[PDB]
Amino acid sequence: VIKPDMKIKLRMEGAVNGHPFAIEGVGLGKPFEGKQSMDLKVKEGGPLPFAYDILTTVFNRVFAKYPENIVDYFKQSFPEGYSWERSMNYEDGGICNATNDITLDGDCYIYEIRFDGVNFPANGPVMQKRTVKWEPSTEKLYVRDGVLKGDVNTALSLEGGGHYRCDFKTTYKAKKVVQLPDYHFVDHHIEIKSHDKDYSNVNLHEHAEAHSGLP
Amino acid sequence: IKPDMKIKLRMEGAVNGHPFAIEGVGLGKPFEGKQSMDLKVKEGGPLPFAYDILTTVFNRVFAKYPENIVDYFKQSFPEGYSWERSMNYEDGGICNATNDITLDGDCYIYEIRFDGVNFPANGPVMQKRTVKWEPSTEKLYVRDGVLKGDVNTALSLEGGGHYRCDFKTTYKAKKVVQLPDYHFVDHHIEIKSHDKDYSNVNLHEHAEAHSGLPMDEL
Amino acid sequence: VIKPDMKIKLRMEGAVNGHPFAIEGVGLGKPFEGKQSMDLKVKEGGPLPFAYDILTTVFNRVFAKYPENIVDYFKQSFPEGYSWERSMNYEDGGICNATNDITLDGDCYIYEIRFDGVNFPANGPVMQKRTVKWEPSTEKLYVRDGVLKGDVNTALSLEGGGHYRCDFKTTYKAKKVVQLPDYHFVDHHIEIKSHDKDYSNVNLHEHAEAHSGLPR
Amino acid sequence: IKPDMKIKLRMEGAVNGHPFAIEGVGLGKPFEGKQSMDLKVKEGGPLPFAYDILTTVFNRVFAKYPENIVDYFKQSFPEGYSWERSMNYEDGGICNATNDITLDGDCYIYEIRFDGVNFPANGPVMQKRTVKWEPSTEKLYVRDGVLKGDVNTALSLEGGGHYRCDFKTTYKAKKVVQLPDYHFVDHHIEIKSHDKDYSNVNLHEHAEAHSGLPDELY
Repeated sequence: VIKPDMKIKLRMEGAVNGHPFAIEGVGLGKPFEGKQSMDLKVKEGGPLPFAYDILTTVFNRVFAKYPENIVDYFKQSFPEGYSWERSMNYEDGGICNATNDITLDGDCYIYEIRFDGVNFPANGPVMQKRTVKWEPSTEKLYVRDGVLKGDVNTALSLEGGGHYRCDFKTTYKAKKVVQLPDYHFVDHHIEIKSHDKDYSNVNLHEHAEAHSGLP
Repeated sequence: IKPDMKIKLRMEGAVNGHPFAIEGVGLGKPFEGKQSMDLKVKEGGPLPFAYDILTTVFNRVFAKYPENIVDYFKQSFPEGYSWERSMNYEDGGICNATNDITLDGDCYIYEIRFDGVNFPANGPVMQKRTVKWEPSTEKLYVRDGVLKGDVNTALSLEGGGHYRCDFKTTYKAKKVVQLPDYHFVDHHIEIKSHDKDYSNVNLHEHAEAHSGLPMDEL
Repeated sequence: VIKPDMKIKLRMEGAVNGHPFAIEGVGLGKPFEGKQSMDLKVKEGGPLPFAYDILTTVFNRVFAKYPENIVDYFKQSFPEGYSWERSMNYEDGGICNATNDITLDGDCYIYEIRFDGVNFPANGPVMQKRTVKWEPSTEKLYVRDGVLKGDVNTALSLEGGGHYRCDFKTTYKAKKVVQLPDYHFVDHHIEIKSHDKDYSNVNLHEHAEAHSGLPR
Repeated sequence: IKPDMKIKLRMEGAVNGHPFAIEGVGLGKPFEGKQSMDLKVKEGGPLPFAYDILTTVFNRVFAKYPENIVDYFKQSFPEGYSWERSMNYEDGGICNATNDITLDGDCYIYEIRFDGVNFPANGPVMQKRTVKWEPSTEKLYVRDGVLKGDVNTALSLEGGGHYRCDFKTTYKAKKVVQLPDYHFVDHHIEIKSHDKDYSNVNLHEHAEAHSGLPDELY
């Protein structure tokens, strides 16, 4: 069952350029509205020496507003839940691999997240912390070999005006057999609404809505 | 830029080293973001590859831009603009294309070059197993004083599933224009009729610019 | 600081498609001959559900024969040691990210390794365990922004015949300031010499030699 | 075939939309893996891009093959072979090229097409900041009954550092020939002389096949 008001609990363990860190979060969202927010706390490896923005899209497509005409792969997967894997290939060769194992306990989603980024150059916008925010995005979702894929090419706006491109490849895997959707889209907008100076505390929001594009 | 505009084009190209040429005439409504055209294979027919790889090469002036997004393309006329594009398919087939667009009265004139390589003999392009392009959402952003366009899209396949392609486009106005912020263009391109070997093709496209997840005030 | 005969001790912690595992190894090698061998034992997450081959090039370029005329970035970095990071981008979309922090204790190199692979399709050669061996390879090494890079586009041989390609991007980072080499190459040949049925025990060998390619 | 062979080619192409044409004549020793040629720009000069992006497009028959490795290329004659290639530079510039190689007496005849797109205005190609290709080691392997070649190589830059490029080549014999095992070809290509705007270029290449890490002193 998925209620109008759900909660979120997560732990991320990870590393960037070989340097370990760990983050925990608690939050709330409205799955039928495609909106969520959460408060994140760095527990290990702080102060983080890399742009926090590379982490935020790893911190659940159940928080997406799906219209009746499009099959909802994610709300179907519960109570058993689903997992996802993702590669995030930035244009300067930095690459982040991430996984999230999502379970449900009562009215609370539980995330077990792993995050590993390598080859971020010392003078690039990530290690120099010169990212501003992710732009809004439109993810493309499609079935391949019985599971759901999501591809998007998006970008971070940089301090000073420019953009830093990143290519997302996600595989979504329900833990139980669910009915699969047709090719469709998910519009996203993720935003850090508040943070302290070294990002030990972050309030993170996301809004997402599925659609089928131009008719 | 009038409410009703005409299109005239010629494409010269090659796929896997085998040359061909296509000419087209069409019409469209630039402010409604809609256009259609009839295309004729002039050389190299019958084409031995999936026609679909050509269709997104057969003009973002035909995109409905809201007042609230700066229109790079309508600004560039009468002088016009040019674009370059690489289309990177997931099985390694790669197509490079260019279009130099000028304006003659109410008619846009395209001079197009198209070169595709490394399409495997047993793949969906050389075996014409494509059905259509899905609708897409392109991302547009400024780099080095010109406009770029990236989109990861896909062709639907004859037996199910999809065949992915990554587009990288560079748009270059021929005169100085005002650059627009990061935005999107939704597309849907469709073959609306064709004869058996695709020597004749009726092609339509609909495109609308927008700024992503924000209208519903009723 | 670099003896003709050196030993190896390592622990790898990692995950493939979200399923964690851990492996430890002990070995020995001859840095000036560019040869090494090691025994690896599955400690957690066995029996491994993926092709063991994707791990082996993560199980140290100090074990490469460098001529006098090519600066040896790796033997220079000791006793302080060096670290490396790597992406391994397979042609079907599977991606493995790995890091190795290498230290030296007496005559023993100590590796702390992390390995994370995602998006390997269920019907692909990795999850179906259809790999035979890595082919011999030639890595290209060059300086960028004060550190050393290594790129190579190798392949794994498959059972029914054919090859499964992988693009390697490695960054090597000495822990101290060392002299930087010119553009050069390292030939590799890595081989699993013995293993038990589910690869809980693996004997792994590699041979490597640096060179500067066809002369000018 | 012969220990001494001649070469005559013509390349037609475009970079970032702008068209050009080059012709060349040369000679080489296929069993020694060495060749040289003189190239002349016939159209589109002075070339506004780094000449180096063209040179590896200007024939693996000029590679020294040991007896233990099957020679796909020397087998394909007199009928010849063709190849297609995509050259993917690290800043997004991409070049697609094809070469149809035939044999006329003792002269190889190349018909070459070259199309590069998305080279940024401030990058090393459009600013002519390349020095030379480094030596390389190509990996060759059979796929789909034809021969493939992959190599990740680099151009050295005029201010230091390197500019990377990933080559993907498909080699297609025109007749049925014997297929080789996975192997390598070492390359070293060099511009030995040129005039100021590269309308005239003397180009050399040396190439040798081998099987990777294998001097018994005799």
